[PDB]
Amino acid sequence: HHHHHHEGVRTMEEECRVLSIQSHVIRGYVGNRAATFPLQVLGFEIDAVNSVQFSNHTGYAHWKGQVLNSDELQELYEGLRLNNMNKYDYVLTGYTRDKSFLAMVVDIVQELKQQNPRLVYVCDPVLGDKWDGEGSMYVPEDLLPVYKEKVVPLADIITPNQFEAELLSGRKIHSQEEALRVMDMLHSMGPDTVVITSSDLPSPQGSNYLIVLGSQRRRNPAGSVVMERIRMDIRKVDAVFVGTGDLFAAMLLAWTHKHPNNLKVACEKTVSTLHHVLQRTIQCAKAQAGEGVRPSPMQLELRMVQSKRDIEDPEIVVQATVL
Amino acid sequence: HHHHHHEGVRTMEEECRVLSIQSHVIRGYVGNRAATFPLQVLGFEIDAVNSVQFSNHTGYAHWKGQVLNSDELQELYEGLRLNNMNKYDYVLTGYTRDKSFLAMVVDIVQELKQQNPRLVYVCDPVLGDKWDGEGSMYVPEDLLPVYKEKVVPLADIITPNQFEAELLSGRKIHSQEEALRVMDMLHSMGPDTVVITSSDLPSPQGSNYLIVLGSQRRRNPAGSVVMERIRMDIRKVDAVFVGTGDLFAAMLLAWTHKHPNNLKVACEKTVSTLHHVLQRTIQCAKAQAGEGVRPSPMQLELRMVQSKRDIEDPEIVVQATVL
Repeated sequence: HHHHHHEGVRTMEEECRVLSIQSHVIRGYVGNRAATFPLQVLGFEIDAVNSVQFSNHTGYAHWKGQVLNSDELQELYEGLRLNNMNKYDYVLTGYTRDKSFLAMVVDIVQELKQQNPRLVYVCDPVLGDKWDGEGSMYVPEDLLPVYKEKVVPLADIITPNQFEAELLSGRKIHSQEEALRVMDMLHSMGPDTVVITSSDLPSPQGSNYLIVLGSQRRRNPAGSVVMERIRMDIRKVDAVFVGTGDLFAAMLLAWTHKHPNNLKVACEKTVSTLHHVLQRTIQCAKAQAGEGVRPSPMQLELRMVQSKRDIEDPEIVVQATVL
Repeated sequence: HHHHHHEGVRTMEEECRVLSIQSHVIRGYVGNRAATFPLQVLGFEIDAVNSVQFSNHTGYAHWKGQVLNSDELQELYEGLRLNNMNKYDYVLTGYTRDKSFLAMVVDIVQELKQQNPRLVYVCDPVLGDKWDGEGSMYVPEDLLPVYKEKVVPLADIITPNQFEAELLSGRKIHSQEEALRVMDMLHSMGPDTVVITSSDLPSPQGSNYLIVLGSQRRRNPAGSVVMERIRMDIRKVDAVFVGTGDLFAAMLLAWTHKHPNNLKVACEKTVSTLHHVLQRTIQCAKAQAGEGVRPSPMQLELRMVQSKRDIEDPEIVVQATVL
């Protein structure tokens, strides 16, 4: 009787409120631009709170705009508290330069979590990474002291990359047997799901064929804790991409929310989704500028719209191994 | 050759870019939050300058946020130019309440056109409505002289509710046919494509149906203003909806693009879309509140995400009538 299944259309499903306090640009896709469409095309009731609003990202030679301040995001957040619209399922965080905006973000994550003990604060540390081998931070020299004790302790999910992963532990990674150790070192700070978005640790398939690894505990079982882990390698989509960071944690949110406590398929639909993007991204970068040389930011921007088709459900292009 | 067609995974499908300058909200869907999503799902690359970042729409007892402004808008545009990327296709505007700001829109829409031979400014003359009998405006005096003498002259697709047309001309609408006389003064000055999305002209039929008067007037071979006239009945709705005009223009612009000089399925696909979306934002509103109780300021937030597919393929529940 497939006839009472259609009046289901009339039902109240779930509203998965996602407070995503990130940046917004006019042209291009970084931060919140990058985090919404996907999360929306995936049924999430996501709310965007601009941190900035630059004409474009800071990856081009120029940019102009404004930077929302702590005092502003404070008013911004109360307005909600007033008409009582301050209650989320997931608070999503990312790249942030100023320290006061970071403490404020916390407070909001903090109260939201005192207004809702159930909140899932998917947190992605704005620390920095490595370009010509050596590694540098990409923010003020005292953002870590904040990320260390008031952010990560509050977060339920983090997506460090090697350089940052290390910084949120105090040790350092030289092998595969340490990015799991340092991952053990981060839950003690709080995150119960830890992934190391990028690194340098080799793999049975080359340096080009880069890695991804992660761990997820839950001492929820009657007695003690249980802990599952995975890892995976992915050819290096050579081309240089910016926004990808922001999108990762988003899709690593959706798929996470949508599936059981198994980073495996969760992480597979996720790290895969980046592929059905980037491919269709690199491909066009060359579709126009002089049939004889490497592209530019604008000739390289994330072809995000076009990926709707794919976003709604990816064709797994990479497999993972269980541990 | 059913395999040389799947190839075309490389074919470049150009940027039907867009530059919507409307409002943004950290909850709810209105302005760019109701306008954005859909055009993005339709391969349109909407970019959202956000004239305002409020926590929520102005129907709530409270609402706080920060307003963009003259120079603050001017700079967003200045950046976009330093990367010599100002080249666009459309410009979608709406409820603006600052002449100083609007004149910035128009000044901006200028270099944008001297640049492109076939742009398409789609302006929504947000000025006012009608309570139970008479009319009236919710925008300061400053602005009416400007849309008259400034904006409309550059518009190309305007969507005046009946009043705004009357208020845009100072020419009350008598017989529906007079509406077709005002429209041509409107046509006369810019809009080669007026769409009186809303009006009061009694449909010969019923007494709860929106009359929408469309008019796309451009030419064939020689200098001959072929005109396309239209009307279609609209069962109305049961509540204080928001973002509809924004959702309406957002998509009038949409369809009017795959079917240029075929305004018929233009005001066609659009309309059934407010339909499906409204009857669903309300279909469930039926249960989201009390069993026999009225929807609140937030429960009545349009449901844009949960209408994803609807947006791609609007079953046209309303057939156009030429005149």
